[PDB]
Amino acid sequence: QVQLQESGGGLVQPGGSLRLSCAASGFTLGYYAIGWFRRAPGKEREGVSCISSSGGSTNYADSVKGRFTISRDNAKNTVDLQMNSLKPEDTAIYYCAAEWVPPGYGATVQALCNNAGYGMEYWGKGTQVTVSSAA
Amino acid sequence: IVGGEFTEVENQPWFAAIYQKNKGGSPPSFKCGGSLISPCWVASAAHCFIQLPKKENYVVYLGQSKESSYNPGEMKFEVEQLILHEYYREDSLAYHNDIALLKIRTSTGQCAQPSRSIQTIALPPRFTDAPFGSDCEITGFGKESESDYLYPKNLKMSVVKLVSHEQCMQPHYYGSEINYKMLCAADPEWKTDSCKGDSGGPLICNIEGRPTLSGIVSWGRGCAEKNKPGVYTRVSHFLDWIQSHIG
Ligand SMILES: NC(=[NH2+])c1ccc(N)cc1
Repeated sequence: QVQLQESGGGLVQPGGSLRLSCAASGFTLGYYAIGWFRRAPGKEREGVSCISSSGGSTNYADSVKGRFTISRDNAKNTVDLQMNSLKPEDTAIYYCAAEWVPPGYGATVQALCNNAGYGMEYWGKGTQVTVSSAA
Repeated sequence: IVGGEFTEVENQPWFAAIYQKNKGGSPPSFKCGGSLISPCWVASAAHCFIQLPKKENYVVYLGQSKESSYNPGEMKFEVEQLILHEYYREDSLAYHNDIALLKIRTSTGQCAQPSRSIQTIALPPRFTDAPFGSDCEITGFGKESESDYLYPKNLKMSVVKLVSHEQCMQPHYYGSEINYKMLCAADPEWKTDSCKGDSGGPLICNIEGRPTLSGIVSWGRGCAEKNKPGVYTRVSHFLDWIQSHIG
């Protein structure tokens, strides 16, 4: 009965901003590192941005540095992704995924993010972000 | 693991953390240590799995280190085969045939790929063991004291010395509850030793100047208790068994 659910998808003007949210039910999201991953039309799934369970460590794809901001609220059981200065290239399905990082590793969530998300335990159904002049 | 150092990215790269799954989205619980003897095979202790011998209950982690970045794609493994020795039995204090094999794969069906942080460990030649008095090293996340309840956060390693059966089978040691399919090891100063939660983990000896899995942490009365060594499953007497379940 474990569920991850993304929300915030939609259609925004290039240069505009958009906020995504990942909510959990059936478990405590706060024990888990969370990644936001996206699949664009034609390309393969890529790590957008990641955050550790306590929130101390983050990772950003070079594509989104300074534009995207990941955060979380372990009281409210959520993780957020703030997307500013959106570009057409950001158009994709955005997924939220959750993975428990065992003790005995580095503090970093860098490898958690650069590897297209293979092995991440839990996944949301995904939500659509489209950036176009059609907005 | 009482009285040692903390390990690093190229120390004990064969070490495997074996976790038991909890129901729901509860994080799993650390259950035992283990050794990567083949890219697809981890050796551990049977007594670790006897309560829940179904493979679905476990997940294996590799490449643990404070300087290693966790990658679930390469470092997390499901267990596609769980093999316990068929004549595993529990005695008053000792385990018999305390050995198990776990066949592991990643989420994409791959085996362990070698790296700075993940290596296999060599099995011994048949019926060959280092001489008694050799320095072997032990490794784990187990208690750092017999009395301590807290488990440590990061991987420890220490050095013990092999103890002869004749010395080990003395009454004020373990008497007749030691057989030759076991290996005893201790600190001559009785200050360092493996402990609760090191079970299934490696005993690494040199054989021909080659690091070798000579033992599997199996049991002991207390931890680092004077006159009381750690008892290990003697891998050299189980090779036929191991290579009958693999190949
Ligand atoms: N080395 C020991 N005294 C020992 C090893 C394993 C174990 N389960 C308990 C004690």
